[PDB]
Amino acid sequence: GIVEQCCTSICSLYQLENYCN
Amino acid sequence: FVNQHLCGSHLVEALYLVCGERGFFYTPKT
Repeated sequence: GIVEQCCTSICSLYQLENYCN
Repeated sequence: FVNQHLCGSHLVEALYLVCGERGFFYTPKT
């Protein structure tokens, strides 16, 4: 999940938009 | 758009700034 993919690897703002309500 | 390393409070802040007042739910390590 994003606690690995954004932190240990790199993620985009477009990928963060998937995890909005 | 852009891409970065983002962790913890900075990840939760970036997610909140992408989503706005609509809210969110982050997924854990696995």
